[PDB]
Amino acid sequence: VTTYKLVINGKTLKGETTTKAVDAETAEKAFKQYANDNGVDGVWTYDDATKTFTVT
Amino acid sequence: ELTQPPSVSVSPGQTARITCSGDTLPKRSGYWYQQKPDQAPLLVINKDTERPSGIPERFSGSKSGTTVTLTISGVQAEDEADYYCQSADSSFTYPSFGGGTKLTVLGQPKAAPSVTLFPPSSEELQANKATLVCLISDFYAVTVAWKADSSPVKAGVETTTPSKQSNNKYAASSYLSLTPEQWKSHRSYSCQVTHEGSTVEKTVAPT
Amino acid sequence: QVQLQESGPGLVKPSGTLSLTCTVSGGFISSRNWWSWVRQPPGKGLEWIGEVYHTGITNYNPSLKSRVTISVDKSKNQFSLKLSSVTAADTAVYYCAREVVGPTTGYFDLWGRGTLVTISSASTKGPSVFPLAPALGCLVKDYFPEPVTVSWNSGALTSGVHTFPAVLQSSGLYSLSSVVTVPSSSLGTQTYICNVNHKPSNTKVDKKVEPK
Repeated sequence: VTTYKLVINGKTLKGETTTKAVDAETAEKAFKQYANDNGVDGVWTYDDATKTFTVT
Repeated sequence: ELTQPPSVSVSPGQTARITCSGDTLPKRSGYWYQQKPDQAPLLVINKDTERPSGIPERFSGSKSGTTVTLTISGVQAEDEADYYCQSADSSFTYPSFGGGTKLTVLGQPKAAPSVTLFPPSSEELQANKATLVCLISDFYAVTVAWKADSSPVKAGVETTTPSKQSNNKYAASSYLSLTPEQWKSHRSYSCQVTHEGSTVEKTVAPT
Repeated sequence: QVQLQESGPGLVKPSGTLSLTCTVSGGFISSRNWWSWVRQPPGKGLEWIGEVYHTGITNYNPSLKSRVTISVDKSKNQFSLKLSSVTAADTAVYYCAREVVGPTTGYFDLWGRGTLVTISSASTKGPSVFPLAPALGCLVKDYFPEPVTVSWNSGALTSGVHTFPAVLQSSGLYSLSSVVTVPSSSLGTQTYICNVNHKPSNTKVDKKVEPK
């Protein structure tokens, strides 16, 4: 297991968080739940070297 | 079952009495504990009358059959606490406590609570969740109640114990968790706050 | 002189086994006192659990009798509590206590500091934040690890700020709210943003609150 990060660049929400997952696809599902749970809907981009997601 | 009042209020300098009732009291002995907040309970009265070594002389007890009474002659601000009576149960085998009495002491001017009822946020509702927020602030022990239309709700309720604010006044909060279907299936929702026999209500409805 | 100290895990997943140990300093377990355990659920009264003598004699609360076990141990001079099949009702502050017992009476004179155990099946989780649109504030809804910190417009706005204590819901997640009272005229000009930090999940978000 490894730890991934996300950057949030939404209208009223802006910040970062982490979770732990085995693949990036499972992490993508976890961050998608978080963003939806807080109302954020945007465009997703990924960087594998930093293991960081970011939605805008 | 040991019965004592939920709250007793005083002002500095006078005599304060807390009464604990129970059937098994005469054939047994009662005991009194004081609990400062966030601390372990402290025994303050032994064998229905005896004062332990270390408690101020102003702490006396009395017994009148099925009644024990803790008396504080000349109360001070260092005694605002919670007080628990204790005895044996109906079977004389296990120790039993009472409900507990929140003894308030300081007499800064009595404050009427201010209440604000908040609707569920739009962001929360798109996540298939509903949570009503009742906020009580600037009062000087409080009870809270929820009503759907004209019926009491006793499910999905969370209450927080009062906490002192920056301005020395107390404040408390309550939450009502619902599915969004229950939020739209009722005409309104009401928060009912009872403070020293004075009750203030707030109401919300879906937009 | 004679002191009591609790120890043990402060977290047990549901259906697990709560295990606590009270250590005795400045005195021997071999006294004629009964070593008991009492608990206080947050905001509730006191609840006796059971007692033990230095010989191993036991006496348990009947409503919990099936799933309790109090053992003594003179080699390390402590006595233990083991509560199995734990539910959410067992989230409480646990006090070991010394019990003076006569032929007809029993009472507690010496108490330990007390330790809190929280029965939750949960995982470090970034808190979801929702705006309470106006008095105004933010709602922090679902985070398991306890310490969460709330500031308002950085460390600038500190007049009339109240952050309420956290509450443990049915799901095992914590929730709290932080409110501020502001003038009903400063709505148009001032832009308000609430800052929430959760050190364990490593979350740091800012939410802007605007009446709709």
